[PDB]
Amino acid sequence: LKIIDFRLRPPAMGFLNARIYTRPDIRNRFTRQLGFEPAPSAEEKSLELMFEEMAAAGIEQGVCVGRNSSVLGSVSNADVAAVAKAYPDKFHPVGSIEAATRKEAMAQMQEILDLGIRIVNLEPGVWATPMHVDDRRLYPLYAFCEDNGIPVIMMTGGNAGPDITYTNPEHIDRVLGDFPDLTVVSSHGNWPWVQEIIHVAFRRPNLYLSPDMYLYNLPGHADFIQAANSFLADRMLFGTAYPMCPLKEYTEWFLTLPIKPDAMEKILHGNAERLLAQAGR
Amino acid sequence: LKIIDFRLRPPAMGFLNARIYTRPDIRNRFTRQLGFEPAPSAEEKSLELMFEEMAAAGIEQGVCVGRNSSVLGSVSNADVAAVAKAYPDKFHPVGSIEAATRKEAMAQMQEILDLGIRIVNLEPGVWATPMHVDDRRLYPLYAFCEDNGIPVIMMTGGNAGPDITYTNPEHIDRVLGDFPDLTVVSSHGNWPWVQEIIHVAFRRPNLYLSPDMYLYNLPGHADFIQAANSFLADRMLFGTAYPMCPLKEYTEWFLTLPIKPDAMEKILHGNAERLLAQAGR
Amino acid sequence: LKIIDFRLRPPAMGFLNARIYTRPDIRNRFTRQLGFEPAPSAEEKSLELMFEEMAAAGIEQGVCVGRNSSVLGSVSNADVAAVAKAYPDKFHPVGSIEAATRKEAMAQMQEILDLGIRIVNLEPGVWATPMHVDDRRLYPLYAFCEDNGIPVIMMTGGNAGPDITYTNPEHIDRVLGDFPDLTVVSSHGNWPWVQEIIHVAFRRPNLYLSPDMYLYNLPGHADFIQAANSFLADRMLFGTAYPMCPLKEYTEWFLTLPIKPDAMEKILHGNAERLLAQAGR
Repeated sequence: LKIIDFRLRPPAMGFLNARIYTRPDIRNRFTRQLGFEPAPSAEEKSLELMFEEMAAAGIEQGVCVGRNSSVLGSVSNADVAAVAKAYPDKFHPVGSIEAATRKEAMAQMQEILDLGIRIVNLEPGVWATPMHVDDRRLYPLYAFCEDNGIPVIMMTGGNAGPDITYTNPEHIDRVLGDFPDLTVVSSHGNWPWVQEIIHVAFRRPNLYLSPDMYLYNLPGHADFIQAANSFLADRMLFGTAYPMCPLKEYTEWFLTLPIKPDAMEKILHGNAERLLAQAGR
Repeated sequence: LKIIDFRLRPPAMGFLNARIYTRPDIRNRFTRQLGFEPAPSAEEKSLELMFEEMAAAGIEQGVCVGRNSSVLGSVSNADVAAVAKAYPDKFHPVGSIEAATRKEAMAQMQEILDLGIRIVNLEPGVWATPMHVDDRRLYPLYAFCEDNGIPVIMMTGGNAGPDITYTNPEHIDRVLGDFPDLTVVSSHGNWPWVQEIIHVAFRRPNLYLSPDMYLYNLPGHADFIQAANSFLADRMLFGTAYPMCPLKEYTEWFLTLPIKPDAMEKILHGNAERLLAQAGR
Repeated sequence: LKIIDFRLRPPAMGFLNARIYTRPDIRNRFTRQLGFEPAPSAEEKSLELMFEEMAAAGIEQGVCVGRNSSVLGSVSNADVAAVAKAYPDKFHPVGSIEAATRKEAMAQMQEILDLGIRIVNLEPGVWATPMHVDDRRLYPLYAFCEDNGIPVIMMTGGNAGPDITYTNPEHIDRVLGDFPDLTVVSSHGNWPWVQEIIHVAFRRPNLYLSPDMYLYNLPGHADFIQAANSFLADRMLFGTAYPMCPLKEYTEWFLTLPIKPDAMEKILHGNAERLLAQAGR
């Protein structure tokens, strides 16, 4: 069974400078509140061990999302691209845009493209100056992405901003209605507003959902499964959010879920492959 | 079992002019995404066939809900009155309004009254000028309907407006708070905000819920059924939203639902008969 | 096995003046609508009968939340204090604040503490001038409470204000994020926004939930129980909202809920004991 993890941050090179690795104290309370044990690979910061766990889980590849902050938290687009160039058979790079002016944003897009990266990630709720995903300032970016067939990963669930308004489902819904041909992946699946986001995905045929860590024993779990077994078969994406969840435990739990066999295949790898193939252009 | 369907738009007269019938390609996509096959009578645009399916489903009467929408189609109130008077044993007419100003709204309300029609439907999120149901401009209309004991159907679930803010339960809650003696039916049951609408109904004793098609295999199903088995027994309405759902298949599915038998009877006919009594004044 | 009821308004003293006892007919709609019969001690307003029902239910103590409303009636802080000192093995007093001005609040907080009360309750949605719990004007109050280790109870669930925006989880989520070491108990558990408030409790470690009456056969019931059995075992508080619910029927139902024993004892008494220890300093 082929598995592609849509949120997987390796303990490798520039990623060891991220908060998920420099502050394991914070990451571990989160992993533990979810009901899991910290992966040994993440505890030890061992890429070697991570590869072993990937293998034992059945995960062939990963989608590596950074943070292009330029601050201490950062893992630059250059560094995500170095990781992918070092294990090209294992990690797909995603470029993140983190920008004050629209000129900076397009200078960063220029660099992302030149690095051979083709999927962009936006997390505007965690920027130095936070904004909502439907902020007027982000609209030139979406127009560019839509006109160029570029898929956009946007953080609209979990701790997507300084407070819960940053996951309110009105913000992504505005964006999808105003860019009806733009491919959007909501990372964390817009959790916890699951009732609402199922309706959004129902209405907005371009929206993919990746609940990741938040599918595990939390509100909305039933709703996601129910939708995966109907209209959302082709628009849901397996993901662990590793290192937040351990690879082996999470994947082997996901594999027992009451999802119909052809939808399982799409959620595990087919939907991702389709996304990646669209990006490649 | 007597059964009154609270949302039916038969393939007759003006109703054939609405996008529900003029774009069956769009409608049938929605019907199949929900998990149904299109009604043959709707495919054929045939009243004969519609009556036969109604009889085969065990549905005695239908509430013919007007629509006036500059995008979605317009069916005149004169036609809604004419369909009902041609089949007075089968059909209860509901008039609709599309207005940009309060006087435009009151003139249309008066036309509707003059035609013999005693209930009004409002779908302001799909008007020429889209508005929230708690728009200031609707308030003098609500005061009139409250003062005269006129029940009001309002669309505040599903695709009620350009984006998901037009289903946010804050809008219908304000109305009920400002017009505490007004009978309101929420068409589509304010879906997807299903945890919240049950609270609105708990608090506001004159709110009725008719989730219709959005009951089927979607989030909130369990919440609706639980309330139906409790305080909402008196205030939920069976409706199919035909031609979005086939009469026969929807009704048979509905009749297998775990809803206590005394509640099932009120929901299938008792609750609507009390509403139609009230509109009888 | 010891039960501490986190919300119990006994039929004595000043409490006899609240709208929960002066309007039995409103109360009783909420009670029967939930599915209970009114407690015989509430009907008669007999304290001695309440003590009988309390012991029959197994409840050892109750937290007496005073109301300082012009919308829901009044029991002054002196009265709450008098109930507790007349029944010191049975009642824990909670002080409430209703004020326009910062200086008015600070003087009420001074009297609360002079009366020997160590917990404060805030229900600003029901003041003569309703405000949200994150209104700028409450921030000085929260700052004092956080610096002084005083636990704050705030009503952010149920009929918390004029309309459902007064329970939107964005409001308590701001207060918890701006006062990360303030102990907050959400009375009514911010129902109906149960998917949302679970994420909020997940994210904000100082939040305690007390859904009380709203845990009964209503949406979010399973979201609450699921979190009680995991990360919220230490942060959930049993309570009946007596006289809104009968003590014996509610407690018997509650005791049979699928909650593991170590989590069950915390929710029944251990968490409330910890809060009371905190308030005792």
